[PDB]
Amino acid sequence: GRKKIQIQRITDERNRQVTFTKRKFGLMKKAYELSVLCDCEIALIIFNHSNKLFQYASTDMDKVLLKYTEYNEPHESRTNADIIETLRKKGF
Amino acid sequence: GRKKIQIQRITDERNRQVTFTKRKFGLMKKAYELSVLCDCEIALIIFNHSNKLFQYASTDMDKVLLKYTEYNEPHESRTNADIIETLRKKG
Amino acid sequence: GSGEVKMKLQEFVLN
DNA sequence: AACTATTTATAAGA
DNA sequence: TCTTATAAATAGTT
Repeated sequence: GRKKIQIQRITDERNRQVTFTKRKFGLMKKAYELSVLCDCEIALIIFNHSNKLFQYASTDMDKVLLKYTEYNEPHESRTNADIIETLRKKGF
Repeated sequence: GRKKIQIQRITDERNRQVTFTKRKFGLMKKAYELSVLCDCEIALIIFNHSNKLFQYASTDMDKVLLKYTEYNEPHESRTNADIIETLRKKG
Repeated sequence: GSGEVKMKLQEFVLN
């Protein structure tokens, strides 16, 4: 960007909406690339601050959810907490 | 990267796994950032080539899934086809 | 209860 | 596992 | 929406 931003809630409503649309596209594009490069099936669910639902699926959202339900447990499960932790470890 | 790559399947099993781990982290990190910056709840489901499930949730995967079921209709719905089309319009 | 969530998700998508 | 040149993403401007 | 300067991710060596 023109400036480094801190990873912290954006307060200006309009800045938030603009960042949201941009980074959402950027998130989906990364997912697209991963799914092709590495032969992954991906589903992504986003609820924005107003609880609008946005979704992406490499090929089929329904197939992937149905698959998820047939698997008893995830081979890996991460949350924001875990991501923060990895970053701390990764250092600079 | 040191060179541009095409968006195509990686055939070298080792290159694939290495890219897979790097980019998976990258994607989750973007999701983390988005969830905090714009106050959002996010769930990610990934099945790799070997059909091993990896998942991420800003806060709670179960809650996100539970919420999902209460919407009859997604407010926006994209697939690879959609992303491929958007990129076309921009080279 | 992930098994409940999965079963509710299952029924939703299927219906 | 490291590093870094290079590609990609994006914040702020317009 | 676009442009762009700049920050951030990553492909290829290490």
